[PDB]
Amino acid sequence: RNVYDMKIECPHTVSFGENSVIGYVELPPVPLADTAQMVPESSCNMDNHQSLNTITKYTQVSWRGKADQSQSSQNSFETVSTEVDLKGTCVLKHKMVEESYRSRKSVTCYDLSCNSTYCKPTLYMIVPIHACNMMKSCLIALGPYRVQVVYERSYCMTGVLIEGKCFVPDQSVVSIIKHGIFDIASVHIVCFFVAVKGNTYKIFEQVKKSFESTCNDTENKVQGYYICIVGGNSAPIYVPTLDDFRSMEAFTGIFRSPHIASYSIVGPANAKVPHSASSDTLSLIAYSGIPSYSSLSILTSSTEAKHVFSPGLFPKLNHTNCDKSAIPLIWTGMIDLPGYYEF
Ligand SMILES: *[C@@H]1O[C@H](CO)[C@@H](O[C@@H]2O[C@H](CO)[C@@H](O)[C@H](O)[C@H]2NC(C)=O)[C@H](O)[C@H]1NC(C)=O
Ligand SMILES: *[C@@H]1O[C@H](CO)[C@@H](O[C@@H]2O[C@H](CO)[C@@H](O)[C@H](O)[C@H]2NC(C)=O)[C@H](O)[C@H]1NC(C)=O
Repeated sequence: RNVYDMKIECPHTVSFGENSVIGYVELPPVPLADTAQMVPESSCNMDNHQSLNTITKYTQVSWRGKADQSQSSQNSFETVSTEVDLKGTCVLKHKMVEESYRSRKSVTCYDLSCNSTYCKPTLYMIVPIHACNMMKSCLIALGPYRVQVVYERSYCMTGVLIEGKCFVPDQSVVSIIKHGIFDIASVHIVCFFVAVKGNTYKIFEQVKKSFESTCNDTENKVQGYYICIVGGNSAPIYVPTLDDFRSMEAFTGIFRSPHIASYSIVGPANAKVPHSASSDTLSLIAYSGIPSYSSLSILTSSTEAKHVFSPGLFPKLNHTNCDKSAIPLIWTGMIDLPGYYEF
């Protein structure tokens, strides 16, 4: 009946009110044409001011969408770039997550993974921990879908459920213990790029230092930082944060691992981002098959963020060359953390 579930797992105890719980749900594909009207409509806050139903201007990059009979030849494919307004995608404003801890309002938004004709939205809710004591369930409409959100009492008292076990990651590295009593586990993390200019937000200076990649003109590159939640329940992590062990494992994860096969690679493609650029500013790879990985990224070589939506293409997310690259808007992965299992 086009009804899907989203679970908010409220822990029994957390240390700080500045702590977000993450819910998400991957939804079935919709026609690409329908994305232009998609916007989450949530009953989850008492005041129905849904701050992220703001417009972000994207450059939508597309290719023919159909491969010829010459798979072996790797002629590139011409792209079309169009300016489009998308509402409700996970473009977090600077300080929005922090402000939620005081307003107690949750943030609702979606990622898109698309081939040339269909898009799978992944709906996220970022819930400030104090709202677990105010809410039991609510409803989000997105396109044809109705998502019933449920605030559940978690299985774990305080940690992260990892294979039926409750792992509690250490919060800090105040004391280094040479022969410790502890475990290491691989914990899921989600990171969102927050676009904001300033002299501390020159993330590509840190990309240059950490990965000895080839980036001249690091002064012309996108400015901002990633904000991440670990284990679906944590205080936010700001990435990069030098002299912070977990920020730096996520930083490595974002820039080294942004990702029978369900898709097939068709050929290279280059695009103008934004539509009016005098030459191509982004490299991509056209693919065919099931929508695979996020279609949302941010252009590397513009200090003011140029958001890119590239249905049916993989943007170049590899920063060896830096020119004509992009970064992920939403990155998901695993990082290893020390901690211990509850018992
Ligand atoms: C980013 O692209 C570079 C360039 O192809 C990749 O670096 C190559 O990696 C292979 C092994 O995977 C080496 O044999 C080459 O010598 C490398 N080329 C260089 C350093 O110029 C790199 O693997 C890509 N990054 C990711 C994460 O896949
Ligand atoms: C683009 O992606 C869509 C969505 O995955 C593909 O359409 C689905 O194809 C699967 C498997 O072939 C079918 O089981 C579904 O019925 C299709 N979904 C819909 C909504 O029709 C489609 O094949 C992809 N297009 C190309 C050219 O690969």
